[PDB]
Amino acid sequence: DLTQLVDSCKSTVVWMLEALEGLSGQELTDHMGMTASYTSNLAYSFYSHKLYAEACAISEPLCQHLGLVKPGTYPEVPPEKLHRCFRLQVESLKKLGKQAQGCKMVILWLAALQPCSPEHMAEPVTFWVRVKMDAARAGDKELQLKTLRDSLSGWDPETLALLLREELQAYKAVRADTGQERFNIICDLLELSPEETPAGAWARATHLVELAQVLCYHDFTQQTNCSALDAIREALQLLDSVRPEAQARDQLLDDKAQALLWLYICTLEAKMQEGIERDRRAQEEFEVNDLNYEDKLQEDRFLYSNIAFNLAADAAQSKCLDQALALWKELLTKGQAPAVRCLQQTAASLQILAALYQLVAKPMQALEVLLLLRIVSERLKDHSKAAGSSCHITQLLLTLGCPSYAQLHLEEAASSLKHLDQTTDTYLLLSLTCDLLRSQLYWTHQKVTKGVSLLLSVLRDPALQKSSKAWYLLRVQVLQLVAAYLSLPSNNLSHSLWEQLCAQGWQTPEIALIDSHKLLRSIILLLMGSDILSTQKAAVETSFLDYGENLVQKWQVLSEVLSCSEKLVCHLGRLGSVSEAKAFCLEALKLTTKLQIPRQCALFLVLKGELELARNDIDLCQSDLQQVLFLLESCTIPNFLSHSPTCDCSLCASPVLTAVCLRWVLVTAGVRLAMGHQAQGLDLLQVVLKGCPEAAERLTQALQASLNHKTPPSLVPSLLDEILAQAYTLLALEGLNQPSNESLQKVLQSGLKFVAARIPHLEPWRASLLLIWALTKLGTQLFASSWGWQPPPGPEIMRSGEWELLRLDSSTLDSICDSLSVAFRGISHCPPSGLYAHLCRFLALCLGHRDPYATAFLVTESVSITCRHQLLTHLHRQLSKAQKHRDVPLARIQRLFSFRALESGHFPQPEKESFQERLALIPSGVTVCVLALATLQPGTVGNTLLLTRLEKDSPPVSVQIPTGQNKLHLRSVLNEFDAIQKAQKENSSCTDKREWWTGRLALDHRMEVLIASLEKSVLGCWKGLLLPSSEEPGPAQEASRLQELLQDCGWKYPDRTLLKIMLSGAGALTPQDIQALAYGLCPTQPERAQELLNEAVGRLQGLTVPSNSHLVLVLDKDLQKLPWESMPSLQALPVTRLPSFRFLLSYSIIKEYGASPVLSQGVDPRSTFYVLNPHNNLSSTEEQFRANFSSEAGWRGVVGEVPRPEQVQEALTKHDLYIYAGHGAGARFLDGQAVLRLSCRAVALLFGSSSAALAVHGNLEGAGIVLKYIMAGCPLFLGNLWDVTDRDIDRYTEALLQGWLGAGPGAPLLYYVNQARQAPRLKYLIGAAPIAYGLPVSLR
Ligand SMILES: [Zn+2]
Repeated sequence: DLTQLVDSCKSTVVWMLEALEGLSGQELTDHMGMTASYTSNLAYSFYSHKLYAEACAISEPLCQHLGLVKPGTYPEVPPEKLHRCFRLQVESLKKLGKQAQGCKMVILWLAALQPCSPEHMAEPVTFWVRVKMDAARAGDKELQLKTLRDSLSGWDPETLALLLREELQAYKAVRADTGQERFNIICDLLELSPEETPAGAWARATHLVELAQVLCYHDFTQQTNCSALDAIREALQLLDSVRPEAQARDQLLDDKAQALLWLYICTLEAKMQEGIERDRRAQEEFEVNDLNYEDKLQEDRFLYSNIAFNLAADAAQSKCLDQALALWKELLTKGQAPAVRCLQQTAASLQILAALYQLVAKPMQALEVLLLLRIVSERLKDHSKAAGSSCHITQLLLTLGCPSYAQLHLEEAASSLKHLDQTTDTYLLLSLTCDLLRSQLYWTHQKVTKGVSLLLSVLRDPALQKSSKAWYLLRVQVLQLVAAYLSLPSNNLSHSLWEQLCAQGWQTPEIALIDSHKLLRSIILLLMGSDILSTQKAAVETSFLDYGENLVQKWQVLSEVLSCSEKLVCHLGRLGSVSEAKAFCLEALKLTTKLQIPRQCALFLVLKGELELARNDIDLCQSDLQQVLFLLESCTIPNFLSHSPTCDCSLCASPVLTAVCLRWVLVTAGVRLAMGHQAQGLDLLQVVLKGCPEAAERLTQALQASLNHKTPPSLVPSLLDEILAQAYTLLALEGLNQPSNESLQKVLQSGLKFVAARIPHLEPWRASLLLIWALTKLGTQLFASSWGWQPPPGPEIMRSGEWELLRLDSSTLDSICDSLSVAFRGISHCPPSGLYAHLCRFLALCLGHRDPYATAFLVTESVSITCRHQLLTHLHRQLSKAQKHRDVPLARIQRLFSFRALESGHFPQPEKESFQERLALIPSGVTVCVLALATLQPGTVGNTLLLTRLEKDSPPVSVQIPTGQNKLHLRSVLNEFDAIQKAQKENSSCTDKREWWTGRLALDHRMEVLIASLEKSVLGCWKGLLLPSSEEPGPAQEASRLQELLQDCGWKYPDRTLLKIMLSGAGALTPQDIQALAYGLCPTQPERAQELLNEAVGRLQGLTVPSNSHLVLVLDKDLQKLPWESMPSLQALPVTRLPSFRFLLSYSIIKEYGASPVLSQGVDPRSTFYVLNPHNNLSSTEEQFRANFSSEAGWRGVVGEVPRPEQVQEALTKHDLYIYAGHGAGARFLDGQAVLRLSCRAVALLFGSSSAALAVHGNLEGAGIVLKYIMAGCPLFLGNLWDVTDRDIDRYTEALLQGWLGAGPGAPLLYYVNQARQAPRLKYLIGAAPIAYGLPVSLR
């Protein structure tokens, strides 16, 4: 058909070919050129029609003419035309899928292009590599053996070298493993270069560095018998002894520069290999109480390799990099165009150097490299590379805190982006990046409304989820931007935009940051494997595949991993989650030890020293700080103190390492301020006040010289502002303890101007300074007028990351209240644990009974905040897993615990609306009592107690008890309790019966006096608020009559409910209780009020019956130690304690969706797992319980052996009862993290020492394994508050088990808990110890 017609045309074309034949002269060549262009037109049609055969007919004549052209020399009759025509023929051979004749035919293409300058032979080699690759892809090894040298074998040896160089460069662009092919070419290249001619020494040197790149990532030493380091040092020796010509001095540079750069990389890789080898070869009777199990599990295999750093090689290493920058600076900054061979390899190498500088934390010199990269891209006219470099510059400048210089480079990227094609992936990726940069620029310049709009559109772009390593890195930066918006106060953004942001999936900033950290570790695993950081062998070793972009991405990912850890550690430390932060700090320290970077190590040691200070561990804090000094002093009262603001020392020229030094003085002052050395900590803190503005000035001065802008960058950058704010906080805190010194007073105002000028970035520090303002103005008291009540035997034994798989690259009072309102709204979205409690309780005192509902919400909001943060992080992991597998109960729990689930308005209207909804959810028959103490001075224990009683269909009731007036202060009770605990440890050492028993008996009497002191001295008459109410209509009527009469007696705030609760317990109202109540409530006429109360109490007496109900206690960090359950009044009621008020409502949500079989149905006695005597040192315990436990029906367990973790998981998830008799809470068998990941269904009866005890370290909140059990859904948890001896605690276990189990179906556990307290001989030292966490349970 058309092909047959083409055959006829080919016949005419053959006649035309014959016509061109014989014809001689440029005119004949012109006629031949016309025929060639016609053949090109015919080939265009044939190619379009895939008529390879028809094109091949013309190609056959053309190939013959190509062979004829090879005979002798022919002028460039068809420049590019010949290449394009031959390209069609090669494409036709590719269309024929036959590559055997393709490679010989590219030879004819090479033969046709023979007498030309090196730029001309650049296209055939790309095809030559390409026809090689697809044939190699199928597996044609024979064609792989064919390279240019043997194929040609007929060329000028010098020109053959340049052809071989082009093949090597083309092989780097191939996105597959090409180590062996590249190695073959280099060996042929080395053979050609003579070893005696001075010009041959140059060629030998250039070829040697290519071998170093191949050997650095491939083990080919079995063939070349030379290591990477020896070859690279051999190259430098040859380069040193060269005296070049003036024309080629440009090429001497970029050869010496590339050699020095690759000296650094291959010596760095050797150090990393050595570290992994050292690591791989490299790989406790406190059981009485495991409260510190995690602390010991952090290990001590540190602080040794840290001193193995800072050897003189580190500076010697940095000398190589700095000299390479100097040489490349000379070559490029000159006006004249460069004369190098491949400017692309110069551009590619510069990107690797730029990335390495950021890894070693030298960002200023990384900015110089990126400026030169843009210079190369402008000459190369590659618009994609110019935009990429400009985006990196803007990202770098923002981190340094310079929003002014960031904008110009952001706009330069936009202009260069237009020249690109709008359909490629590069355009889409770069457009999204610039919008992300613009969104961050809006956030820094206080334009949040438009910034949120841009970010939302970026998050809603369908292309962001494309599977590639470049997209994964953009996703990481998107998540870090989300945390920036999630850190803002509520007033910045409207309710509509807040809902849209939280609907994406991230609630709190730490959740977003943790998700970013997970993604980065996934990229590392997808790139280099996990041996670099995971420390454990993953039973597989992946390749690295250095194809150019993989090499630069390798160093970029590592830098961002360290950068992410810094933000995560600082933010988690500020909230109060010290334990979680130390895990991130230690993992980052391990990475920096393997890379051997002293600069990054010093920064992370400083942060760890800050964390240890918050836990009141001075010895470890002092150990860390001295390690910093050795690293700092060898790298460059410390010597760096008192430095002029022009110092060019290695520690006086870099902003990163100046911040490390500034934090050192702050942490050093904190240690001295806690050790009693005032006037030295104050003097130290003055230096940080002086230093920070000076440091910013030098960085501002230096940034100008680097970028060569004209004006100073408008406002001074903002990177040391956080340090200056914390320094200003500490100084004002010591002003309270020394109010005599008027000098510290101006600091409080001087600090406030600094913080108020940078709203809304230093908002947490603004809140702290406002709180000190309230306390300074503050100094019963002035809070009295807001409240309605004014005060009138043988010694016994004492018992890290989750990687994810990624797809292939394929009046004074009013002023104080108004001031605190501003501070509360600045931190409520993400409250720190310490500050929030102080603010809420202080505000609650001032509001008093002027607003009962706001008072109840404030007191409720101030307890167990760190648990609330950890629960929200836990829920995100739960919901994310469900989405991975493929949730209504989880969604409602998130809204219950969220911080931003509020409407708009003035304080406190939205909170009262949200609080009223929560009250309506309270189950019937439950009384919720909150006990917390108000601390006026932060850092000390207060003497004022707050009590709130919450019930269904009843307004909240609150009351204040000041204990400083009477003897037996609340601090005295707390001090006495700790004195008993210390004497218990000392008495255990004695080894005689008489002194042991006599001492133990005395301790029991002291505990009895303390418990009775709680009821009489502390609670007084207000113990009635803890007892339940009554259902008879008697009390309500009497309160109705008494309310009017009591108002005329002088009661400021008459409340109907308070009298009703107190009149219900009229049976136990002692006559002394009446006097305390009557005098406080009615100061005007105390005698008259006594008459009415006595008249009313007498009538109600005998006519009251107690009801069946439940009491739940919520206690703060200090009051949770004391045994409230063992008070004389509460020895007849079921009492449990919960972490917070919201936890009670969480059980109701879970209970309705059928997720708690124990609460819904009951406990089946035939589902029990016991762990008895695991460590085999409690013989008397075993013989008292072995026989009883074994004979029971359906009971399984482990005796005398350590259980496996798999056994314990089945017990908690599938069995109903878990009994542990041994040392501690069994944290070793099941740690805290393992408990959190499972759904706990069983009831935990852990009879170990200090199992249900929360450790209070410093001002941080309590921690323990009991919180993990409650957060996993445990119905009830039973444990001990202090240490107990085995023989007595065995009696308690016996009484509780025999009584409860033998009681029959339908028996409540709490009733028999109180019964068993009488079994032990020491009824107040051992009997009071067991407590219950959770909700009451029963048998089926
Ligand atoms: Zn200096």
